[PDB]
Amino acid sequence: TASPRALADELEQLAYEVERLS
Amino acid sequence: TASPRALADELEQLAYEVERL
Amino acid sequence: TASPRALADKLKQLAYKVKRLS
Amino acid sequence: TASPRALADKLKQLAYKVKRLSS
Ligand SMILES: [Zn+2]
Ligand SMILES: [Zn+2]
Repeated sequence: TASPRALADELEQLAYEVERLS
Repeated sequence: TASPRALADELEQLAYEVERL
Repeated sequence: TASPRALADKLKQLAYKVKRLS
Repeated sequence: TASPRALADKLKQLAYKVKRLSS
């Protein structure tokens, strides 16, 4: 399964996309 | 350290805040 | 860019996985 | 209400906590 580190990496990528919202 | 359950709860709350943007 | 709803969906998916970490 | 950057900041902080867990 995916490690916590892997899940955290995905969460950081999603945060960058949230940053582009208004 | 915070529990996985506790961290998932925070993430769910933030997801709904994102949704409502 | 990705919609708020699409991003919320992925975040909810991620939360499902985080909650099941051992 | 909280801005997208504020929400993303909380998401990044949460990611840092998730990162600390071991598999
Ligand atoms: Zn603890
Ligand atoms: Zn272990």
